[PDB]
Amino acid sequence: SNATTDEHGLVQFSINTTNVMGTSLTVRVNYKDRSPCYGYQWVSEEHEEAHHTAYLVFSPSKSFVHLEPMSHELPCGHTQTVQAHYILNGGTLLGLKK
Amino acid sequence: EDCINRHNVYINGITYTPVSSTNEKDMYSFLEDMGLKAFTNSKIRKPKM
Ligand SMILES: *[C@@H]1O[C@H](CO)[C@@H](O)[C@H](O)[C@H]1NC(C)=O
Ligand SMILES: *[C@@H]1O[C@H](CO)[C@@H](O)[C@H](O)[C@H]1NC(C)=O
Repeated sequence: SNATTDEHGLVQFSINTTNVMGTSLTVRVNYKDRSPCYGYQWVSEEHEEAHHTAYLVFSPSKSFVHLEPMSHELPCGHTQTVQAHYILNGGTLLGLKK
Repeated sequence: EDCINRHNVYINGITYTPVSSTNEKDMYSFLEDMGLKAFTNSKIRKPKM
């Protein structure tokens, strides 16, 4: 899902996962490597690409809460309602009222 | 032709694990060691990927 840099905003992107624990992402993704037929150590044309590898919660329950990081500015002497969004897989099997 | 080989095996549950060929008797094999041959559309042979 292509996007564009906003003047005030960066890329804020989601991707719907329906797959396995091992996942890896990147942008400027015209390739994985440029065209490594050879370099014979002469010189390599290397632009930056931000490729990321992530891994999974080993949750056999599959019920968990994701907590976005508040890695931005922070005035002290305050409180801060953390934003967290969760799931319960298979609903609750018996659960209770609370 | 029937290849049921996934990209990754999609072994949901607790863990994943790869594909592998089975070892068991078949209706195809019953008519083979019987000695004869047959034509039919129903599922006789196992779905060997
Ligand atoms: C980028 O995604 C938008 C949203 O769906 C789409 O309309 C557009 O065609 C895409 N741009 C490209 C690279 O075609
Ligand atoms: C994809 O996002 C949806 C919400 O839009 C979520 O319910 C789902 O668990 C995510 N991945 C899938 C399809 O498992």
